[PDB]
Amino acid sequence: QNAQALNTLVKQLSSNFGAISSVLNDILSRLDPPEAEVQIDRLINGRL
Amino acid sequence: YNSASFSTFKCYGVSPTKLNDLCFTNVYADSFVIRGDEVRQIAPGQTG
Repeated sequence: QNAQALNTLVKQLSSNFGAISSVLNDILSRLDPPEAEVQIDRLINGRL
Repeated sequence: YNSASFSTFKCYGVSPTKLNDLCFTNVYADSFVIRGDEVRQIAPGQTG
């Protein structure tokens, strides 16, 4: 059960939660702050 | 991006000043002519 919990927590890191991508570098390298901030907001909510 | 006498220079999902820092699989180019009032219809989610 402990192993399953940890594995699920790890696997939840690849979701998009509605953002364009699940990689922070792929977002920073393509956008200005005013929209990267929105994408980061969505990602932050999901991971929290 | 630096050339003047351009009515519109607008990018969706990409920061224009960052375009020199990215690599792509391939690039398409689409060319045509329309009226001045019709230029707003060229947009994602736009209706016309």
